[PDB]
This record gives sequence, structure tokens and C-alpha cells, in this order.
Amino acid sequence: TDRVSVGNLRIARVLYDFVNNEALPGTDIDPDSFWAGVDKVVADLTPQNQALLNARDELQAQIDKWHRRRVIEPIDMDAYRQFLTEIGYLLPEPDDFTITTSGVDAEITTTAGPQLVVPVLNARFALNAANARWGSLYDALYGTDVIPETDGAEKGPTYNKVRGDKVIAYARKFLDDSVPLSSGSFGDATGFTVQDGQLVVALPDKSTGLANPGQFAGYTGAAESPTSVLLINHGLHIEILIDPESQVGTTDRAGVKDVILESAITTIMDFEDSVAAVDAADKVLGYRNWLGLNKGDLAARVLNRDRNYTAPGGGQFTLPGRSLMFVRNVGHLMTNDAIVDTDGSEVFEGIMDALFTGLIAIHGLKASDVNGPLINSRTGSIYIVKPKMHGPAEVAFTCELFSRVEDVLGLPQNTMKIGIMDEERRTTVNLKACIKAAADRVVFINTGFLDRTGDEIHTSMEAGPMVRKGTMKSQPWILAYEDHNVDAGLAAGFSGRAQVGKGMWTMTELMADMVETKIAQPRAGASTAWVPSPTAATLHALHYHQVDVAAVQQGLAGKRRATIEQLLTIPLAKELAWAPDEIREEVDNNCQSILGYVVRWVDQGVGASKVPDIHDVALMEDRATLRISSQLLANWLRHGVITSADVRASLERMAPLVDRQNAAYRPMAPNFDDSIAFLAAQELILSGAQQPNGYTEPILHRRRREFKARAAE
Ligand SMILES: Cc1c(C(=O)/C=C(\O)C(=O)O)ccc2[nH]ccc12
Ligand SMILES: [Mg+2]
Repeated sequence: TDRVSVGNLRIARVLYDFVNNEALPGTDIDPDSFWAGVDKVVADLTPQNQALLNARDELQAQIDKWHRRRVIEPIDMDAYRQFLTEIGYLLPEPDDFTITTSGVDAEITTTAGPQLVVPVLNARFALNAANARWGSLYDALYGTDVIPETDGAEKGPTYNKVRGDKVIAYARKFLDDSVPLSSGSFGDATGFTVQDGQLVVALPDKSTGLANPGQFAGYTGAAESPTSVLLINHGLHIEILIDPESQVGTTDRAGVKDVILESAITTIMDFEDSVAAVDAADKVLGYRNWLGLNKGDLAARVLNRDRNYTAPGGGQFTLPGRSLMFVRNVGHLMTNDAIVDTDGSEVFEGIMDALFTGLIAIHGLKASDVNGPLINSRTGSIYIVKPKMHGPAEVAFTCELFSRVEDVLGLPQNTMKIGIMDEERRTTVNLKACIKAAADRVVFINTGFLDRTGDEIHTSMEAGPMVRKGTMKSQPWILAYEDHNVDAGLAAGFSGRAQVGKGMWTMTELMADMVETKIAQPRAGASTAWVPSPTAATLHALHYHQVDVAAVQQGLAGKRRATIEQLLTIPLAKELAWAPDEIREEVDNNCQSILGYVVRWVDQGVGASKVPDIHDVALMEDRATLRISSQLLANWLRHGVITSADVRASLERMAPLVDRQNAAYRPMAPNFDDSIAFLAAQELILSGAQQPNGYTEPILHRRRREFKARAAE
């Protein structure tokens, strides 16, 4: 009726045409054999994929039952650990080994810096993300609360000089700290020149060079009156733009216009938790954006070209003007009716994504005929982040999938590299084996701490009531999880070979707090960590200039700072831990968060957006935070902390508040049960305990499809 038959598969026409007319041409893959391959791969790997999913359920049932047959609330760690081993949850750790992944770009093996993650369905965000390799420090400081909006220094309709001066001073201090002068301060600079290949900085009473002249990387314009000077520190570039006749330069002692930081070294184009894609139409819109990015012709605004510099000696060179791109595929769980078989059964979306995003990525290995000749991966790798994997057999399966896809695409084996999200408990406690199962493909491990927290709650759902959502970030289990991740990577030889990454900062308006606190991540040895915007990427870059990540990692070598016991420490709430008002606040906090997110997901197909919590702090959250909130209330409901009336009342109380915050928006109040979005939120909480591993996708997908079908009437 609207589907194309290929072997046992019935492919939605919109997807079939997209692949044939847009994805395949230029790849030199015969369409016939591609589609035959899709059918073969799906048929061969579907059974294993299903067996893996059934194994999760069998494990979770056994754990649930272990908790229900015990009364002793002080959990016996010795017996729990033995139980997990018996049932195959906790596997033996393999002998020491080193990863052998090759053909990986410098941005991944060597450079430490921010990693930006954006929804691929939003073409403009995606474009801005790709262009976010360079970002204005002045704009990041002026536009955020990193420079406090104190009296006199508030941002108005026009340039506030008092504020600008604070921005300038902040950046002079950064420069002093990052690329020190031999004597004196950048704050007192009057000019820059290049003399015999050395950077010279004029002070009022003298001239001076850098304390480390090798931090001078280049310049533009005349050496004796440069338009910019390029510095490098800890592998990251810093560009001072010189323009006395500019609106800012005119007020600056050296005529400096801006300081540009190399910011988002790598970007993850997300098909998973930050997007809403429930059918072939949604997937195509995403695939098309991924295609445009890899061909370099995406336009919503266009992709930046490379940056040209003059070397200290006077020669010419270029730096990449774009972030190196990963794509995040969906995980092993969900099916999607973009393709169905002859029984009407939907095909696994993870299998589809590997095939399609892998196909499309081939274009990023060829020179863009357009805004190029930017090759995404010069070293010939395709970078796919695989989320939500549970344990080493699931990693093995992703390997096999990637291997079979490479064959269908005619790519060399191991072309398709894997960024492993460590964001499920069964991966956390078997991490070394997981890395080993991908020892030839792995290019990162990353602590997806939000999903990890969700999995923590669901796995131990039957053990007792959990601590509040805000308490979770500082629990012993999570701190051990974070340290264990770093330790496993380093011991597997990631240093110099693969990224060790940490998680997302979600408080987009609290940039001063981000600058003060997120430095903890590179201090702990992470070579990269996630940010949600180009602005946040520029500000997080500051941290990699303050912290020598390579040195931190080498200082950590051989350390064993987390035990299996610490990892298995369930975040159970203590006896009488909350007063009535604290319980109410937490319920209201979670309900508002769920409703605010779900209404845009279900009604407008938006997978990530800003939602003010119970303190008005605007959070840029995605499905993972929804997973936490819904599981936490499900856990409180399961154990009698709150009643179903408390939840209902809270949802009904927060709903008009969420309608206010969104004032093409259809209001949830007052006809709650006429709102598909309101009912979805309720369902996420009330059925949370019965969702597989607490995953929210089954409900969101069902409800979004219901909504779309209504709008079609
Ligand atoms: C991409 C993302 C995540 C995210 O997916 C993190 C992880 O996968 C995790 O912690 O599990 C969380 C919050 C966000 N806000 C804007 C983008 C965004
Ligand atoms: Mg996640």
C-alpha cells in the first residue's frame, strides 16, 4: 500500500526512495545488493537480538525475586555478589589487555576537549554543532552568567561597556594562566608582532615573549601588524583576534576584538535519546540531515570551511573548521515500523540504524563536492556511539552487526568504530570484558550517568525506596562507577588511543556553576565530557586549558580506586529520611519534569528542550532524565512512600504550570484524559515498574504514534 518488498521485508516507500535516490548514489554500492544485504542481515541477526533482550528480562526477574524473598534490609554484600555470579549477571574479568583499534583520527586518540551532543532531527542545531569547533569566548562570557549580572554589569538591549570590560579582563586572566608571558601580563599588552618566527608582545615599558615560545602556533595578516595570533595549549588552539577598529577592539588596550577557542573537538549527531522518531517519516528526516552533514551540503545557514593560518616561520597551513562527527544509533531494544516483515512484525531499529547511518557515513569519507573538501574522517573510520548496552555479549553482538554491515557496504572490516556508552549496570560491573569484546573497534567509553541512574533504580526496584533524584548524583555507587570507568579505560591502554568520556551538563542557564564544577571531569582523567550547546562547549574548553588531561591520566596509571562492592552499593533511602514537605517537593519536581518533557515529545515530536524545574532552573533534558524521574516515582509508589493520589494530584497541579510555560501548543488542562500527552506521562509513572529496564521508549513511541494518527483525522 506504501511499502516495497525486498525478500522478507516490507520497507516504507519514503525510506526506500530516500535510500535509493539520496543515500546510495556516489557510494558505488549496487542498490540491488544493498537491499538484499539489508534483508539478509535483518534475517540473520534478529534471533540473537531477541535472545539478548529476553536475557535481560530473565536476569531482572531473578533479581526482583532475590529481593522479595529476603527481609534483612542490611543487604549481605557477600551473598548478593555470589548470586549475581551464579545467574551470569556478573562475569569473570578477563586478563589484562590493550585495545588494538586503529585508523582513528587525532581528535579522538590525542586531543582532549569538549564533546557536543545534539539532536540530528534539528537541522539548524546540527549545523551549529558541526560549526562549533571554534567559538567566541567573548560571546560565551558576555551572554552567560559566568560574568555575574551584578549592578552596572547587566546585559541590556545594547552593549554594556562595564560588562564588556569584565569579559575582557576574564579573558586576559585565562590567557595569563594558559599561555604565560615571560614577564608581565596580557592584561597590559599594547600590541602583538611576529619577529623572526617568535611572538612578541609589547607591554607599556618593555616587550616580552611567551614563557614557552612553542605555544605560538601561527598568525594571520602582516607579521608586523597581525590580524590575529594563534596559540596552542594542551593541544587546543586559542586565537586572539586583533581589530582596533571593531566595536570591542576600540575599547581594548591592544585592540583585541575577541578570543576564539577551539571548543567542540567532536560532535555526536544523536538519533537516540535527544530525538523523537517513531516512524519512517521521522527517521528519513534524521537520515537526510545526517546525509547533508556527511556530504557537506546541509543548509537550513551552511557548514564552515577550514581555517587558514600563516606558520611562525611564514609558511601556510590549515586547521579543520568543523567538529569531527560521531553518530549515535539507537540501542538494542526498540523496533520501528519503518520496516516490517511479512507477518507485520516491526524490524529492530538498531539493526536498521547501523545499516542506514553506516551507508550515509560513507559520504563523509569522500570529499564534499560542495563546501568541502572536508572529509569527516581522514583516517577512514565511521564513528558510531552504541547506547544502552547491557554486558559483554551485547557488545559482541554490536561487533557482529557492524561486521555484517561492513560486508553489505563493501567497507573494510573494522571501518565502523564504536563509542561504548557505559550507562547500564550490567555493563558497569563487566566493563573490562565489554571493552575486550570490542577491543578492535572501540574509540570511546563514556559514563552516561543519567541512564545509568535509571538502570540503578530499576534493577533494584524491589529492594526498597531509593534516595531522591537530586541525591543520586553524589551516591557512593555513582562515584565508584565514574572512577571504575576511567580505571578500566586507562588499563586497557586508552591513553593515546581512545577517549575516556564523562557525562552531560544539563543546566544551560547556570554557566558560572558549570565553569566552577565541571572542571572535576578532566581532573578525574576524562579526555572528553558532554555539553549540550556550542556556548557550553566554548566554556568547557576553559577546563582543558587549566587541566593537563594527558598528565592526569598518566598519574592515574595502575590505580584501582573502585571495588565491585562499591559499584554494587544500592542507593536505598535510610529510615525516616524525609519529612512530608520534602516528599511533596520531590513528587512535584519529578511530575513537572516529566510533564514538561513529555508534552513536547508527544505533541510536537521534540526530544530535547528546556524545562524549568521546581526552582525555575531551566534544564536541557532528554529521555534519560525522563527515565530517572519516572522510575523514581515508580519506586516510591512501589514501596508506599507516596500514594497514587499524590501522583495524580501532582500531575494535575503541574499541568497548567506546564501549559503556562509553553504559552502550536495544545493545553493539557483542564481536560486531562483528553490529552494523549498527559496520559503518556501518567502511564510512564504507573507502568514504570513494568517497563523493560525502565525504558521509556515503548510508551513514548506508542503515544506519539497515537497523537499523529489523531492529527490525521
Ligand atoms: C544528549 C543529552 C543527554 C544524554 O543522552 C546523556 C546520556 O546518554 C546519559 O546520561 O545516559 C542528556 C541530557 C541532555 N540534554 C541535551 C542533550 C542531552
Ligand atoms: Mg544515555
